[PDB]
Amino acid sequence: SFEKTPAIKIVGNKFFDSESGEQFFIKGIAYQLQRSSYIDALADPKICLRDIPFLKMLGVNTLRVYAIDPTKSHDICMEALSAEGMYVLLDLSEPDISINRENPSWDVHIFERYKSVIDAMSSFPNLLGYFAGNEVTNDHTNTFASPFVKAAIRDAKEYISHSNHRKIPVGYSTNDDAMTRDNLARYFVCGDVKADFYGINMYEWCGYSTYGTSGYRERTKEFEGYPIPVFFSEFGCNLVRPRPFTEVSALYGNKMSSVWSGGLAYMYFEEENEYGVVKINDNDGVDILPDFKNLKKEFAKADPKGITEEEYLTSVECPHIAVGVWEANEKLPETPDRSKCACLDEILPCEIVPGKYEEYFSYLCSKVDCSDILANGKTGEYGEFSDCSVEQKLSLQLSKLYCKIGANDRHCPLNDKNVYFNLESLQPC
Ligand SMILES: OC[C@H]1O[C@@H](O[C@@H]2[C@@H](O)[C@H](O[C@@H]3[C@@H](O)[C@H](n4cc(COCc5cccs5)nn4)O[C@H](CO)[C@H]3O)O[C@H](CO)[C@H]2O)[C@H](O)[C@@H](O)[C@@H]1O
Ligand SMILES: OC[C@H]1O[C@@H](O[C@@H]2[C@@H](O)[C@H](O[C@@H]3[C@@H](O)[C@H](O)O[C@H](CO)[C@H]3O)O[C@H](CO)[C@H]2O)[C@H](O)[C@@H](O)[C@@H]1O
Repeated sequence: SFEKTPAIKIVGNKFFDSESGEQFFIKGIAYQLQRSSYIDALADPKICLRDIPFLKMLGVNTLRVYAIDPTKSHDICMEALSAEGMYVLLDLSEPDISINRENPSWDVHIFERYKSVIDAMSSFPNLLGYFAGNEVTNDHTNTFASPFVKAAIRDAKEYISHSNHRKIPVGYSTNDDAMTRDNLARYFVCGDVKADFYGINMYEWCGYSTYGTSGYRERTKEFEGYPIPVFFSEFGCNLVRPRPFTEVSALYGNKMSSVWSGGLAYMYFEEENEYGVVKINDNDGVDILPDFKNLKKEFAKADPKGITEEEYLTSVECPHIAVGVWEANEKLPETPDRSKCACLDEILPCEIVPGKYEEYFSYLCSKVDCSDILANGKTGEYGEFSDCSVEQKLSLQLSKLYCKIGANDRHCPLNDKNVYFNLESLQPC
């Protein structure tokens, strides 16, 4: 039963409860355990059922989860959250399978990860939304990563659209770099592809600050009339401790509640970073920390004045390119084609099984033309096989070199144990 969590839907720039028609405001906390690769607390009933009672005491209605294991079951924890009126915002990526801001790609490997998460989690009515990226572009030196994230948003939305699932919204979580924030916000709603919602990881309010002095007033004026729901995907500057969380009073007050859809505190678990509200002891029990009571008290006082769906019902230009400032082309990479790329596994004479990549690409791309695997988010030029996996891309170039030599003797021209001649290439997509 998910009776206590009706699906949330988006209308204009606001969230609404699909049954009652009341505006939904996020009162959230980040919930993600790390090791001393990722840990999936929502796949382990003994963990999630320990913490839900404490999450209930805090008075949250939403969790942000950064990584799940899509091969494991999540119905016990998701149903337990639903029984306390709690929703989940979920990142599709994980640390080892993400759009790399230093060398961005949108490819079959990352897209399959996103699809796997979507197929694991879309059956739950309390899945609020998916993030297609988190702080990919984070300063003026890597703005060319953003077209790859926009392609990911497009393709995740289309995959969801063509599935039998509820049309769960797909958005983006960004940082708060002064030089890039306005351009990033405009970019993710420009042209033909738009984020469904926009989260900012917001740490401007430290200690006993105010609406005016924190920067919250200027941020609120910047985002007034923004066409999609906007919220703080993280908050909780820890400069002054114990964190009073007085930003919460501002966030759900009358000035900010007309613009923002709430926010999520960072975070539940203490992990030697002074950001937790509880610490898990050596006996796996929950020790409440000094921040807990302040967040609890602040969420309890928060009473956002929203508007109902009925009374509410009653193309934007992409930022121009400027060298060293904004370098994200409007033109996006194509949808990764799993079948086309899988055909390379069948037909290529020379293959490589998954430091080595940099050396091998450097070597092979001085002997053959690697344009067909290059992807340039600045110029909007995306090679024909730039959507394939890194090993497929490498295999293509090795095979091109093999055919260029033309010895035709099954000896692939690269000395490495991972290289092998593909016997399927001989069998006459
Ligand atoms: O796509 C951009 C990058 O993604 C990276 O993986 C990503 C990973 O780094 C990120 O880590 C999160 C991490 O960034 C986040 N976190 C939050 C904070 C608080 O920051 C306080 C501040 C300090 C200074 C100013 S504000 N610090 N870390 O905590 C989360 C839960 O513990 C973590 O999941 O979680 C993502 C989702 O799963 C992965 O997509 C990849 O590893 C990179 O290669 C890639 O470039
Ligand atoms: O500079 C790049 C860096 O920006 C970070 O966001 C900053 C905020 O950290 C900063 O926050 C506070 C001040 O606005 C406020 O007046 O005082 C407190 C200290 O008492 C500051 O911490 O404000 C600036 C400007 O609005 C923000 O850009 C991002 O979080 C980070 O991702 C980025 O790397």
